[PDB]
Amino acid sequence: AMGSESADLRALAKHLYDSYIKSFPLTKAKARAILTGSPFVIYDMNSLMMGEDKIKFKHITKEVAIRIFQGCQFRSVEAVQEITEYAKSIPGFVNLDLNDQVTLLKYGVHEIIYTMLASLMNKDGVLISEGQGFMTREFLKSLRKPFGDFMEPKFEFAVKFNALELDDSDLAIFIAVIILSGDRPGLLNVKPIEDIQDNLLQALELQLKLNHPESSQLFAKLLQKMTDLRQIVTEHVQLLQVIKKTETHPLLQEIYK
Amino acid sequence: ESADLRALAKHLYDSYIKSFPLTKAKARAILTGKTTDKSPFVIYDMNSLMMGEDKIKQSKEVAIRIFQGCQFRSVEAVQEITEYAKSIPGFVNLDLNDQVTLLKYGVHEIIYTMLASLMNKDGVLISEGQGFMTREFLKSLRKPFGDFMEPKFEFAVKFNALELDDSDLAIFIAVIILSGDRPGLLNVKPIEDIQDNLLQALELQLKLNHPESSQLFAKLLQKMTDLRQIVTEHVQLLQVIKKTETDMSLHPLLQEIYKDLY
Ligand SMILES: CCc1ccc(CCOc2ccc(C[C@@H]3SC(=O)NC3=O)cc2)nc1
Repeated sequence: AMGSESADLRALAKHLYDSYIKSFPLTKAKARAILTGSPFVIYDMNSLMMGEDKIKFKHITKEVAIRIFQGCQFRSVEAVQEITEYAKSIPGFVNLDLNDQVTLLKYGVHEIIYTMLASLMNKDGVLISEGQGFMTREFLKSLRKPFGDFMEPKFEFAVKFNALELDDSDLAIFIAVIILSGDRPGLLNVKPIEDIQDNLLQALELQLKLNHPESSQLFAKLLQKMTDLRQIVTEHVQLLQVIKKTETHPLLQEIYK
Repeated sequence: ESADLRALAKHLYDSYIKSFPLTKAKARAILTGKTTDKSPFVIYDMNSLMMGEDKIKQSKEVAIRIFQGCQFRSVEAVQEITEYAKSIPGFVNLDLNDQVTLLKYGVHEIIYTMLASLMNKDGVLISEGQGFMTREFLKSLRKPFGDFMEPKFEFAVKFNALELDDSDLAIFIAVIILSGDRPGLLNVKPIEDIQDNLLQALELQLKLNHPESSQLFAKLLQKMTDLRQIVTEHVQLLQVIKKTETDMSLHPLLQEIYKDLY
């Protein structure tokens, strides 16, 4: 029995890494290799126009700021399905009450999207179209109000988050901790979700201790980032309030809400 | 790959349960009175219709009010079906125009597939299982509405004879959505490749769940011919209705679906 707890936690961590690799083809490791230095760079309106020829976008059915926002929504819809697939491989998740599964995902996917978005970001821009393109932070910032300000807070979060230097094996456990959050509103069976999250937290803590021995209290630091993810999501939900009440297919509208 | 196809089948069943509150299993339980709950209210004539509208809980003429009730149920189903479609692996990665086309052309085929789950040869469950409207009452409605539901009943009787359950239907409805022959599709092969995988998953599901049912896979695919004819004939009936009725306020969602459809 000596060492068996450790071994079980490392086995869970490896299981989550392996499934994360299957659910998310464009890993942080691959993204960082692209970002450090080939993708087509969109750095202004003109290069965005030629970018449309070099890259086949799937969301084009208008004004440039609106098309970019719709492109981001298309990608987020794809990410919801990748995250839902990944969640099925979190031990315990599929055996939960079906309604609680839906609830956990409804509230979890946005926090996860912005966590994983940081893997594709550096301080100067973001990979798009599976690494085929790179859009500068400055170009996004330049878009007309209120679209100039919709990606900037995500960049702010990502620069700080990426300074933790987490890798894919760390993130796989962290995103599972996020999904198994017992405090989402409307959950029927809270105790089993907390039990699963307890074991995931143990696994995350041991993973960070072994992978980042030089990083004092990285576990605590990473848990604290949950306050900023929740801030980012809340703030982002408010901005989606504006866009639907100041800006402007019926099936298309259905696909997304 | 066997385990991949079983994992696909289980994923679709789960998302089907998440997306469709009134399953065939529940519809069947109500139809045969097997669990708790009080029997549904039976509407078999004009007097029982009048009272059913009082107990079960805005045109004035009866045939139009029933037709509009069917339209409202359809809008609801479209919302459930589109929610389901997003869960089909690969669907949301398609060109967005093709996503819209697949839903435009698939949604009624699925509506009539799942309508069969609420039908027997004598009538159809309505209002979330709180009512049961008889087939003979529906056939009594004035022209051209006495012919509205009858072809759907003819389909349901033949389709229900296949004895599918919800786990079978979840894969079947995904096969319907991922049809590469819809008019106006831009990227056909990505859709066909997905449907190919769904067809492999459906074939294995039928062989495991229905080992004694010879050629059930083929017989189920043959019902796709019958579903297409129900939809195209329903569009025909809509053209007759346009000529026989005064204003028909059609829900805008149905307006877009029907726009330039057959
Ligand atoms: C209380 C009136 C009533 C309530 C629901 C049903 C059962 C539903 O049968 C249906 C029949 C047709 C549809 C398709 C509807 S009707 C139409 O023109 N377009 C549609 O999408 C959808 C459901 N029967 C009678």
